[PDB]
Amino acid sequence: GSHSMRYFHTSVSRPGRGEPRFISVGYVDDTQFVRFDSDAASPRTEPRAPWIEQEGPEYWDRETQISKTNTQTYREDLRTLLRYYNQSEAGSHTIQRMSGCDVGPDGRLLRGYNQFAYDGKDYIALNEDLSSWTAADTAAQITQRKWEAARVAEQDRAYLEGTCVEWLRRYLENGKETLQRADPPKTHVTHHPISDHEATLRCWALGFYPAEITLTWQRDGEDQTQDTELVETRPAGDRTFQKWAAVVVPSGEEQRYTCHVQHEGLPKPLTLRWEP
Amino acid sequence: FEDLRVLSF
Amino acid sequence: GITQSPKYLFRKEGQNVTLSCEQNLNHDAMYWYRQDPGQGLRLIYYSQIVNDFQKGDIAEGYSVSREKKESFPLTVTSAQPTAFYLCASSMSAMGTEAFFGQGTRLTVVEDLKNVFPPEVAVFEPSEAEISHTQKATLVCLATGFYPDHVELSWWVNGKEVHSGVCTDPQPLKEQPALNDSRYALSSRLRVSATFWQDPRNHFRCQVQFYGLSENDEWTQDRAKPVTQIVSAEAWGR
Amino acid sequence: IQRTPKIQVYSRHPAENGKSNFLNCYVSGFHPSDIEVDLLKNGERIEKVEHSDLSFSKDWSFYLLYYTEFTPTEKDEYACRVNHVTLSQPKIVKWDRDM
Amino acid sequence: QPVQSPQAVILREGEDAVINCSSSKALYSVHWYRQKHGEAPVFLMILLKGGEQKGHEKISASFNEKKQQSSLYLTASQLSYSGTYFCGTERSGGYQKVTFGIGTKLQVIPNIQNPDPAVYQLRDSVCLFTDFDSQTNVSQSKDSDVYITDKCVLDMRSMDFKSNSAVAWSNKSDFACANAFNNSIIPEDTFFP
Repeated sequence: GSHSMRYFHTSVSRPGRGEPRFISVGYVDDTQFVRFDSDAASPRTEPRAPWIEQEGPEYWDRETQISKTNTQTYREDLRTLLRYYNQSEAGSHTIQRMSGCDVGPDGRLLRGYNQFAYDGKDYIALNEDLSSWTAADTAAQITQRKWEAARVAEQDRAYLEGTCVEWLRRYLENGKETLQRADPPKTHVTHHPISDHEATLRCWALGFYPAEITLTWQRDGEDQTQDTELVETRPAGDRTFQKWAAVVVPSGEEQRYTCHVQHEGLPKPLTLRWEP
Repeated sequence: FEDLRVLSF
Repeated sequence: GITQSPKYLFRKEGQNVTLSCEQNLNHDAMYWYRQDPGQGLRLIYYSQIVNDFQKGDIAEGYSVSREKKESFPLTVTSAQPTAFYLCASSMSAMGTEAFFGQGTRLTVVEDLKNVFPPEVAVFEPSEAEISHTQKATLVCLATGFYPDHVELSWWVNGKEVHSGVCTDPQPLKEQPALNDSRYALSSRLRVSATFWQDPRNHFRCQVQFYGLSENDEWTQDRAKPVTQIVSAEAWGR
Repeated sequence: IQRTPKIQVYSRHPAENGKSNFLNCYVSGFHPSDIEVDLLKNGERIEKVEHSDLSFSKDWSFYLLYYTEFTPTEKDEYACRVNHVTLSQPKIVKWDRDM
Repeated sequence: QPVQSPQAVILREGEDAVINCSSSKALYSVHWYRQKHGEAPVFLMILLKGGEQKGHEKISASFNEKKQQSSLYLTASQLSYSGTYFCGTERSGGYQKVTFGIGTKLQVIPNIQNPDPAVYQLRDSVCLFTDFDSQTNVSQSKDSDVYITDKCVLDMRSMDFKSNSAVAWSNKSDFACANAFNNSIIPEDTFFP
């Protein structure tokens, strides 16, 4: 139904080793389409999805300049955050930015984003109203105030409401056959006895796009989520994804309950039951 | 399509 | 704010000169422009951050560097003629307001022997002007100077005047056919009949000429036309 | 703040002895980005090993996919040697077809 | 790239002038600067949206629907409004640069309440044509040795008295005070002492 466009940024300071690293990666939903790593032999905005090469030489040229500048912008920011956070030069630090927007089935803007993180923890995020800022601490408030005076939030709102919506709509259209194609999971359950009085029922889901999937193990009744173990939704390496969910069933008259799987690529939520 | 960073910290 | 250096500068043939632009407002973006009549303001080079600067549209003949956030200097090489260079600097550009520097007047002087300081003279208001209207107009003429690197200033009783002060926006070519022709400029000061007729009122008219430096090599019969202030004086009648 | 990676060793498609597949290692939830992931065949490293571009989740935690072409056999053994700031010694996760 | 509609305009004192500007590519913001030929352009106002803002009289601006076309309004035009008005255009990714076109040369002419056309001779040897109306156009100097300046408006703030003037001087012995201004469209009732 819904669609999202994201631009992930990472700036890692490596003193004692050399100049910092800047890697910017773009995604349309769960598919990568662009890449700019400043640590490449010849840094350039490179295609990553087949449905992006149709963009003219100007697209690549303008994005490369934006990224070659952003690299120097993030350099200054790594220096500024040493002063702000009362940090020394010797240390190795990390700045992360998440840009982009979520759009509904009607192609209209649902939520806008402009988040920042310093050393794993949050820094400065743009509020849903696309007018106000949320500072993680009093050092981030210095950026909040620098940005409020310079009317930064207005510039973001312009991109998130405009530019980002228009480009997401173009990307989905070029990658129609892939980005907007329903790919359901390949379901099956695996049984293994953890002991003699206990066993494991692992519910497998493989080859599915998009990433969003719900796997719930229910023992007759719904609420059995507090004792079920599930992994992170992992990528297969060919656009499609994987995920399992294992519950520790006893031994006897117990291997009789079911598992439920929800994916937008499914016409109905599937229900699995194991038997040898 | 990514735009330039609006302003530094 | 922003300090653009120098105010006035001359250049010899096939010579390279570096124009200065420094700020303390902690502004990320810095801009260099070239102003020429009819063409207007034109972007030579610009920089939105340290180490990164971008060209377009007036180049070659120009080179820049962004080693610090504070400075963005423009080096004008052997290519290009005569123009007025302006310099801007904005916090985050696009978006925010751009603040300017004083400006730089750059003239290409082929030979130093053509450089002349001004000959300054003051003309006492006519009695026929006071008898017709109770107003008296003083005239200051700067004659035979080169290049147009001057600034006229009226001084009455040691204080700098601005009310009733009137200097020509453009000087006159003494020899209209020639390019390296010397210049003429007139400024006029008008006051009431009572102020001019009083003897205790003093009328000074300064002309600050920007010429050759200490480093320059002069050979001619004339005195070195260095950076100097030549002024004419008038008293009450 | 430091976060320990969540190592996962798996294949692109289901493991069929003698038939071509890809051996993936998906490290997730780590911070900082500075990670060293090696893919092993019977306790020995592989030269021909590519990886995905550096990216993270909402919680800012990093994720990478290290992959190589392989032919699964009931005799060959596949594992993963990962090291990060959070680890005192390199952690090894064994590839298992069953679960 | 930024196109300015008047490009050059001459108006009376108090008269209402309207400067217009347009673009082809949608701009994020429009700046308005005024410059005094050999000086730094002085900042007037910035517009980010999207409609009319702000109606601050004397110097107020408008930015059309969406977008490109912005106009500057000058109501009770004063003598200080004279100069070159420049339109500064800024664009989204990655055309972030303040772009200017050929600015409009605005000239405010004084409305001479009590004109008194007269040509005086000042001590040492110089000719001063003064107190002539703004419609009087002092132009040319057909003679080589004769130097005639252009019109220059003086403002006695002390008395609220403004006046036009042109100074003439020559090395020639035939340079007469009455004959000083001929090529210039001089009035009939011109004073010669």
